[PDB]
Amino acid sequence: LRDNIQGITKPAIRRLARRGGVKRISGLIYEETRGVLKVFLENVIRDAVTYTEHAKRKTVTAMDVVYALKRQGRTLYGFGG
Amino acid sequence: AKTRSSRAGLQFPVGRVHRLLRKGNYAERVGAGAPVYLAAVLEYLTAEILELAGNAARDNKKTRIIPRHLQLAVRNDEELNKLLGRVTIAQGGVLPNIQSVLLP
Amino acid sequence: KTRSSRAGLQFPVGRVHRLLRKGNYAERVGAGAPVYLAAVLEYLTAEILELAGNAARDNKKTRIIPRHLQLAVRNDEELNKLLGRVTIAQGGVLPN
Amino acid sequence: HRYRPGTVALREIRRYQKSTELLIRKLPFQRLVREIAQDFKTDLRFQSSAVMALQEASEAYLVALFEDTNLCAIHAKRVTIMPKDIQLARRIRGER
Amino acid sequence: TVALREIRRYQKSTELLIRKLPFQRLVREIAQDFKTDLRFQSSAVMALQEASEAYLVALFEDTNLCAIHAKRVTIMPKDIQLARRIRGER
Amino acid sequence: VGVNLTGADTVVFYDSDWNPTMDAQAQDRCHRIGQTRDVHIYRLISER
Amino acid sequence: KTRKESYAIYVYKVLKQVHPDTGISSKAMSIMNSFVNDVFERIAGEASRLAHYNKRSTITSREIQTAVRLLLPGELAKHAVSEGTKAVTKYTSAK
Amino acid sequence: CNMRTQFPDLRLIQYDCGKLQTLAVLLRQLKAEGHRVLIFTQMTRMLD
DNA sequence: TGCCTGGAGACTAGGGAGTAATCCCCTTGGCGGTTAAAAC
DNA sequence: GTTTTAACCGCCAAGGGGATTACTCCCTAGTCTCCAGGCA
Repeated sequence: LRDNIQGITKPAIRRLARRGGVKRISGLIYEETRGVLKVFLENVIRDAVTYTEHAKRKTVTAMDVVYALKRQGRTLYGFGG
Repeated sequence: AKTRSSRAGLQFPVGRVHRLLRKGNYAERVGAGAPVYLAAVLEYLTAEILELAGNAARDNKKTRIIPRHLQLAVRNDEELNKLLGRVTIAQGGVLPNIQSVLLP
Repeated sequence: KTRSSRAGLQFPVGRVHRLLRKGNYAERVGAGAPVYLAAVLEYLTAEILELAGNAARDNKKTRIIPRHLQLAVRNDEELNKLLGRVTIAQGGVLPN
Repeated sequence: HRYRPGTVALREIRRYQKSTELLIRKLPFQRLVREIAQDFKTDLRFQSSAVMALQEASEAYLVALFEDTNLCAIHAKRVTIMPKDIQLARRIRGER
Repeated sequence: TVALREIRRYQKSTELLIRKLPFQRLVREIAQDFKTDLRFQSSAVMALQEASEAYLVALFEDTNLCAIHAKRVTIMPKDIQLARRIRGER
Repeated sequence: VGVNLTGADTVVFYDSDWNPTMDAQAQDRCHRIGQTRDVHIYRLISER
Repeated sequence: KTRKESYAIYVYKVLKQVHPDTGISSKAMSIMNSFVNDVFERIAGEASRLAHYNKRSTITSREIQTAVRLLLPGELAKHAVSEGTKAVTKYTSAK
Repeated sequence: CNMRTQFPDLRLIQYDCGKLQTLAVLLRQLKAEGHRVLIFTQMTRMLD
């Protein structure tokens, strides 16, 4: 597993922008968005892994991600709790 | 045997709310009317959000409420939008909003 | 023999234990939880106080004033993140 | 026949705002999540629900960030979104 | 020239920029609607002034960033509107 | 199944498949109709 | 095979009270359950903090009323307080 | 060149696999008798 | 400086390990197509 | 508009996890009494 940030695809970022209402997109937006998503995922996943490690588990459950997001201030509905 | 929800006239469980308040470590003691008040407030908020969700569902010629309807209901009502400002609804989408300058 | 001295700390492990018990955090508080909490609080206090004292030395002063604490918090990135949503009375803001 | 620039973009804007489906392929996101997590702890297994929750949160975050970026672009009298727009949105939001 | 000197002077200082008596009158006027015959501790009004001035300085910084992004030095009300809209306080 | 390798007359299986049907298809690649020579199948197996 | 307490039946009852004809899906019901749990946690925590500030050892109707006033926006808070006081008055009258 | 870099002998490919030795014998016999051989393997690296 | 309050000193019941069992469920290399999102 | 390729299904193998629910049981907290010293 290496260089997986390229999995966030240019059409995918374009689709997300279109959902956000963007009409025209510069060519340098894709790298910036990849970096921003990398940072956000790093924070959320670190918190979730801490929660899973506290329970002496080896599987990251959806409840752990929900707790991590709630701690970050981004409470998510529909996945329990 | 008559339930406390029946006495209070509510649909949400007063007994369950009382047990949750006692077991949640909020205070040493929990008053008798606290579960009733909390259940009433929860029922009112559920009624508001469900009324708006059902109104959204009827506009789409659909009988069952899907999460998109709940998202539309929450975001279209300013007070509920403020209440659930930092909340993400799974499979909720976003409101249709295209800025005026972008239109031809 | 003091429990704080037994743990080798300066903060009141006994007071921290009483606050954890009286507070409604849990129905049971372990023996090592107050010691750990006191150690963490003491380390954070020592860090912010060292930075504030360095700021006071840089200003040719002998007392830590709220301005020195503000400068110490905002200059250290980790402490700035920890106290990001915190306003310090009579502290001002960083030069720019 | 050839649509003038901007018409297809608005059409797909309307299409993607009508729907609620996820916009990122699930397998690339799963690999990205596993790649990010292996640094923090090796031999970690992700439930499918956890990955779906992460994807939903990330997509919502990116959509809101793009809304802020588009508002930044309309400010300063533009239509295209540029990296400076994302940077300004993030800085005003309190990130970085 | 004078603007930069004024910036440095107020940037180094820590005293409250808003006058105390007008702010106390404003606080009491705002509180009048919520409850009648309200008494205020002096520390309460000082805390309100500290919070309000910190909030305004942070907002002005975000609006300056918004103005610079528009290739302008002057700050305009649209900058305040965008700062609050992006921050989420709208 | 569209490959018509009737030119050869010997098949050597370097390794054996778990499914004998796949080996049968590999053999039939050369043993099919229209082939005018005897076909010999050699299977190589490592001892123990 | 274990009990999992949820507000599904109560949310369905309230939905039938409001819209006798409409229904609700599993994801929407999960979202509603999460919303009820979140609002319950908010109000309970605010009430606990209010009790702690005033050096009170109990959570009463006053604490939850103040919590609802603090949390909910204007019209929502006013109607919620009306509903709660109606509920508590009826509960006391029924004894 | 010989004093500058040393490559593994191509002979050691057959020496490291008994299948290759047996297949060398079998293929030499088959070419002597005048046949054509199909070699089937499950792995493409084995093809290399 | 005069306290309250944190600290020994004895019981005591239960929360939280250990320890099965027990049920659920894929798990992973290398292969071979084959479309529809990407890429150009 | 034209070309690439990578999600994704299928395979073929032998059993292993790895979170859950019941028993037991034993440290370890809580509760109470008394006291002196830490601190406001």
